[PDB]
Amino acid sequence: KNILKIRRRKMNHHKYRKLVKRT
Amino acid sequence: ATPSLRGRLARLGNPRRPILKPNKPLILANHVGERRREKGEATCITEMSVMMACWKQNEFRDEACRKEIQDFFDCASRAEAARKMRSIQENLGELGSLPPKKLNKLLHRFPNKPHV
Amino acid sequence: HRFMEPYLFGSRLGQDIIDLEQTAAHLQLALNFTAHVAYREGIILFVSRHRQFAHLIETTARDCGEYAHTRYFKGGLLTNAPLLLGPGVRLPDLII
Amino acid sequence: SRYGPEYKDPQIDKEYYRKPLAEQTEEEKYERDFKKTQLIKAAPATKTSSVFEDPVISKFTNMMMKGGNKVLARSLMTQTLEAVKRKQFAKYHAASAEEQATIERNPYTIFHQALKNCEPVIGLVPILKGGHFYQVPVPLADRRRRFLAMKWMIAECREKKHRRVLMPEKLSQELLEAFHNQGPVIKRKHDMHKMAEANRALAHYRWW
Amino acid sequence: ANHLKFIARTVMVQEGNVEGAYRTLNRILTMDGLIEDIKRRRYYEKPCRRRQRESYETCRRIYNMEMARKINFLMRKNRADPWQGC
Amino acid sequence: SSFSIYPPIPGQENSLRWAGKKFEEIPIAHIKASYNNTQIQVVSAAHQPLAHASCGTEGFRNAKKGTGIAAQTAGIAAAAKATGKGVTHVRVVVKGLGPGRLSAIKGLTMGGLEVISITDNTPIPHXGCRPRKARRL
RNA sequence: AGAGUUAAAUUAUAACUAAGCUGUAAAAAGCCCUAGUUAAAAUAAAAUAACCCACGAAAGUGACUCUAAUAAUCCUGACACACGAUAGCUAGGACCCAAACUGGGAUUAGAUACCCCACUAUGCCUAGCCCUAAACCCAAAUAGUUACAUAACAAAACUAUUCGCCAGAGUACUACUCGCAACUGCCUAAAACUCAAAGGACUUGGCGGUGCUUCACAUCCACCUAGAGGAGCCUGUUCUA
Ligand SMILES: [K+]
Ligand SMILES: [K+]
Ligand SMILES: [K+]
Ligand SMILES: [Mg+2]
Ligand SMILES: [Mg+2]
Ligand SMILES: [Mg+2]
Ligand SMILES: [Mg+2]
Ligand SMILES: [Mg+2]
Ligand SMILES: [Mg+2]
Ligand SMILES: [Mg+2]
Ligand SMILES: [Mg+2]
Ligand SMILES: [Mg+2]
Ligand SMILES: [Mg+2]
Ligand SMILES: [Mg+2]
Ligand SMILES: [Mg+2]
Ligand SMILES: [Mg+2]
Ligand SMILES: [Mg+2]
Ligand SMILES: [Mg+2]
Ligand SMILES: [Mg+2]
Ligand SMILES: [Mg+2]
Ligand SMILES: [Mg+2]
Ligand SMILES: [Mg+2]
Ligand SMILES: [Mg+2]
Ligand SMILES: [Mg+2]
Ligand SMILES: [Mg+2]
Ligand SMILES: [Mg+2]
Ligand SMILES: [Mg+2]
Ligand SMILES: [Mg+2]
Ligand SMILES: [Mg+2]
Ligand SMILES: [Mg+2]
Ligand SMILES: [Mg+2]
Ligand SMILES: [Mg+2]
Ligand SMILES: [Mg+2]
Ligand SMILES: [Mg+2]
Ligand SMILES: [Mg+2]
Ligand SMILES: [Mg+2]
Ligand SMILES: [Mg+2]
Ligand SMILES: [Mg+2]
Repeated sequence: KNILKIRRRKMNHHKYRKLVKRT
Repeated sequence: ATPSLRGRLARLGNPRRPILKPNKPLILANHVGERRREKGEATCITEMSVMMACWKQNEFRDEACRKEIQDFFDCASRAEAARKMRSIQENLGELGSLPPKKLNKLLHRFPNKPHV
Repeated sequence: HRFMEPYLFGSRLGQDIIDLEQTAAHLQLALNFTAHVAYREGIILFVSRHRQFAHLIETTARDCGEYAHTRYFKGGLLTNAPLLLGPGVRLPDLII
Repeated sequence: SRYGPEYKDPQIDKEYYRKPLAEQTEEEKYERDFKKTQLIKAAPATKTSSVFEDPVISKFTNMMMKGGNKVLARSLMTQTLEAVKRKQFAKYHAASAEEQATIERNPYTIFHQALKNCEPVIGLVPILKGGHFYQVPVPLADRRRRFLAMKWMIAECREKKHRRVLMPEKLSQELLEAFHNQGPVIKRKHDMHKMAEANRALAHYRWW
Repeated sequence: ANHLKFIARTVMVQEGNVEGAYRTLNRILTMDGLIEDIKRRRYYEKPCRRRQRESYETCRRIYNMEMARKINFLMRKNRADPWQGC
Repeated sequence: SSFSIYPPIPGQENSLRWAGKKFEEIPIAHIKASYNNTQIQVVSAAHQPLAHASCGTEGFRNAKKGTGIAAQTAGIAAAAKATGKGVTHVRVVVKGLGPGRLSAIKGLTMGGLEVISITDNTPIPHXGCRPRKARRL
């Protein structure tokens, strides 16, 4: 199902929102 | 009367926004669902409580609780009789409405036509 | 049915009325066609899956000397004839 | 089971056949028993038409049996009835005028009455719910209560008796103790009632 | 709070039985839907869930009341078949 | 025998007197049947409390007090204390929806107290305080 | 969009009675300044009607009353003008109740989670900003046709005028750049490099601590009898040799 793409975009946004916070 | 099904579902020729979003299509099947078994509840509670009153009031001796003890036995037999006969008769008792097996055969003789 | 519109004379209070003038024209050819295939020694089969005239239709074919099948129709009867009936079977030349 | 489904349990009571003319519905029952040509099982070796037998004695005799010694089990049950009879006879002799016509000298009457006082009225069955076991009281059936009384009698006199004291005499003492509602078996019956009354709010868990 | 007391949602027992009177009260609340309403107000349902619940309640009420009509309509066709073994 | 379910309206004059007193003069038995406890209080026509009882005060503790039997025992105890003060009939008002509604009603019946009217006064907000969130058990 | 208004519930608060009250599958913690009944502001939210499908351009709106009021003589159209749930920010006011964060209790190998109790931001009113959503009916606007014709699935197929958008997948609602009352932000949006696939729908099988119904006669539970695990001995493995 299309959830295999929303989850991939979920992780990237969740990791980017920690790269901004850390630096 | 049946609720109106006009301008409810999401269709191309529908200006009104959707009001109903069914999980499965509203197509009548050729069979009805089976009857659901009635969940059980604890029996002989109003008779056990009064029995416990005499036991606590007489040092757990049935020398004066004979009236309560017999009713507890009577309730157990009464509950036993009803529990061991409800299943067989309820299948064909039908409460005025045909059992699921008969309704399935009746519906098969006059099936629904989604196609053509 | 949608294809029966040309054959309908009209509808009377929600009840369709079949145009008998077109029925007479069709029935005249149907009887004429039925007789000719019987004249040439043809096998005629009466098929009717209706449980109110099954006996009457079955008796009708017996008097005419022709065959009738008003019972349940098996799946591979007319198509897979050799297996259902026998090794060499002559298929009916007309079905009513 | 070498007997098929058609075979039925035989009727042994002689009095049921010798006086059938006083009833009509029961006459229809046994006249159709052979008119249906229903096969009858062989008579069991234990049960007999002797008027001196008793069904409660046979069940109690069987449970006392260990291994396959029916002779030894029957011998023990014979001595126990004799031992009870001897003690009651001695007590009758050494009694006053009012005490004489109180003592019971019938061991069968004592044995039947003793077990009817050792039967619990309400039992317990564990019920699993929420990952834990709750002791929920239940209205035990008559057959279970009768069987449970016999097991308690045998369990007590087999375990906490002395090595010197014989089995027939030790069981005789407990029968008299249970006849007067003071034996340890009666204490165990009350203990089961204590636990049942304590968990009187958990009866809602059961679904029958 | 401001209305008179012992007028609304009140029944009176007859001939001295109370189990019968209580069941009459429950049928009053169930028909008016208060019993289910109290069940749903124990916790809070978001408006997203409220509309999704009213789209399943309405759909069931349509299918059930339509299958019910077909059963009644076809109920007369349950007599013994007069053409058995025809 | 024409019997009306609706209560006798105070404005009118209905010749239906229990134990020599009118309808409004009969005491009240408040029943608050929550999901974990059942509290029973009997009050006079002037809203003066007579007796109070609950599953907690009758020895039941923790989860046990929320069961039906606990509410049944509370009904028996409350009636006995009420009957001691000399009350025969009472108008029982049920508050809230819980497992102890049925038991408390018949608890007063078997405790030596007679009921004539049943009222349900469950708190029903008309739109009100926002209740707590859901439980994802 | 303004102005005025309040039925049901809840709370401050007072009287009376009671010793306990809340809470869970089961408990603890918390409370005892508490609970029940009677009397009762403010704030907040709008049972049944609604099995109705109306209004607005969309997001949205369904307690009552009054005032003002819903463009175009009735096509398409942007980066321009105006608007845009909820969360979030700035200043003042309100605070019943709910409640991220935080503290306590419990569960667990751990539980900085699910469950229980307390309370804050905040949800609310006035003025300003932010301009993001599965902003999805995933189906663009205006005129039409039921002809031709079934990839699959779904909400049947198509024609005319016009605008917007789309050129493998990952990298990527990212780097750099322009604008913005934004400054951990929004919009616009690549490449180096890696792979020969990514992706939509369907079919059968297996599985499901998914639901409904039915059933285990040595059998899963309830339940019956005799034994193994404890000791010596016999014998068979592993290890030691
Ligand atoms: K309202
Ligand atoms: K399958
Ligand atoms: K061994
Ligand atoms: Mg990634
Ligand atoms: Mg519209
Ligand atoms: Mg779906
Ligand atoms: Mg008010
Ligand atoms: Mg305003
Ligand atoms: Mg504590
Ligand atoms: Mg208070
Ligand atoms: Mg205040
Ligand atoms: Mg709507
Ligand atoms: Mg417009
Ligand atoms: Mg307009
Ligand atoms: Mg324009
Ligand atoms: Mg906004
Ligand atoms: Mg906001
Ligand atoms: Mg805000
Ligand atoms: Mg800032
Ligand atoms: Mg502020
Ligand atoms: Mg606050
Ligand atoms: Mg709070
Ligand atoms: Mg913690
Ligand atoms: Mg929306
Ligand atoms: Mg879109
Ligand atoms: Mg759109
Ligand atoms: Mg457009
Ligand atoms: Mg327009
Ligand atoms: Mg159009
Ligand atoms: Mg296909
Ligand atoms: Mg292409
Ligand atoms: Mg690329
Ligand atoms: Mg984004
Ligand atoms: Mg960005
Ligand atoms: Mg086994
Ligand atoms: Mg051995
Ligand atoms: Mg060993
Ligand atoms: Mg060994």
